[PDB]
Amino acid sequence: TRRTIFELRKARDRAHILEALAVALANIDPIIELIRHAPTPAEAKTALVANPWQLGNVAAMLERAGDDAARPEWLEPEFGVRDGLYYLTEQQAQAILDLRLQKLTGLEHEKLLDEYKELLDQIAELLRILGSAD
Amino acid sequence: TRRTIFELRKARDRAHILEALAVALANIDPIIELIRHAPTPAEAKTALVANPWQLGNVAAMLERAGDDAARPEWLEPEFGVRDGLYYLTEQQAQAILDLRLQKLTGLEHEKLLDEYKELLDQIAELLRILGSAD
Amino acid sequence: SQFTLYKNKDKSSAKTYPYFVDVQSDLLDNLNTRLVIPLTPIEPSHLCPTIHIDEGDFIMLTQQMTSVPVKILSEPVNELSTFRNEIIAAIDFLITGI
Amino acid sequence: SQFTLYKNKDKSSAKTYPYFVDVQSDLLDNLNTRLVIPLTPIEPSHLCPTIHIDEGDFIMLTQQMTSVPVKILSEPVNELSTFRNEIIAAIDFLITGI
Ligand SMILES: [Cl-]
Ligand SMILES: [Cl-]
Repeated sequence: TRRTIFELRKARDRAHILEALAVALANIDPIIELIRHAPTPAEAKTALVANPWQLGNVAAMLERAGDDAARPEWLEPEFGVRDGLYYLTEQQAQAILDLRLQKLTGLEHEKLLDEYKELLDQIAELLRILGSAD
Repeated sequence: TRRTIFELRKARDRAHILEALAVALANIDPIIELIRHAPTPAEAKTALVANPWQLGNVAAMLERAGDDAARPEWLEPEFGVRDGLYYLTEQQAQAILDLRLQKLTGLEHEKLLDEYKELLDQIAELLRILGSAD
Repeated sequence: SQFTLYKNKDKSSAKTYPYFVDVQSDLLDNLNTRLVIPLTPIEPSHLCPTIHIDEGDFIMLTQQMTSVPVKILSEPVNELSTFRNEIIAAIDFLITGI
Repeated sequence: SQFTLYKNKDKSSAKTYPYFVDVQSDLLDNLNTRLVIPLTPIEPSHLCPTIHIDEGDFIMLTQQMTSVPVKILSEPVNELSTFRNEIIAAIDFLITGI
């Protein structure tokens, strides 16, 4: 414990960013359309947050853990996975805008999903460690 | 001088990278499709180099200087503008792969084209300054 | 903290480099070091963003970016998150040439 | 030159930091400084790539990246461009959290 809470938090914080990237890659066609239509980075970020995104392949991955296990405790209820859609925070939209094109290639996409999947398993175990005395 | 050459060389070097990005932006739909299809970054680079690209609006920009005025001296003839088509180097392909999604927004796109245009102006000027005594 | 501006306490260099900005992602705050960029008073725009804040007017010397011990970050005075895009673009320029 | 590996000539630090890699774009070679990343012998994977080369087995300490005078890049021994992807990814993680 205490070490456990630190670990769980760090895993969720990292998973939270990867989750947004994975959702973006699952919707890359309309994501880039939306970005190209935006006159500025600020407006692209606003447009990314304005409407939710379909989960696509991420839906199946979330089955690797109980409901909302990857969700940071500090995340407000209006964000994250909600009824089959994903509601991005501004920080997540900024991570999407910071993706390099090379990240779209098959192996880079798979590597990102591999890290996110591994984190979900890591998170579920850290949770299981709790676990402890009530 | 002996320093006019120095400036012309670095204007051409910077313009060479921006020119690849300009050609990519003029072809953004097929560029993205190519990169997504590629199973690896190495294969994306290969595919980017392997086929000529339409100049689009870059052809009109190239009128801001003489024929091949922005072409680096070290650049092999198999690369660059050949018969109205653009032949990228591996280094140029990597620059395209290094682009962040945020560079596709309207103002970021325009800022890149404006610097490319500015360099074409500088280059064309540094050229005529050469001559000067023979 | 990412984009937090810190007062340089080393009296020797504090005159030319009075402040520095943490540019390290908060996901790595477990590290005992921070990547920072020094600011210098205005006494290449793409590499060295000009910074106008309440503390004064500075050039961000992105090429003099360096890693420092986290204990050096004891005196936060401002935050530069509105400059995020300029700062990242300058770092990208230094490394990828774009 | 970008991705060239240089020998650390400082006897006091050469044991723990035998080499450093230039990660600065060649388009900025006019600068009198270079952004470099030190290597340390093996004896956070995404942040600190493992580097197996003829010189030995190292970890790139991306977080300890620093700006150095160009004059100390006097002894190049290798070239790490096949590691470009890993190097850029590590820097992106350090700064953008990607
Ligand atoms: Cl809502
Ligand atoms: Cl302010």
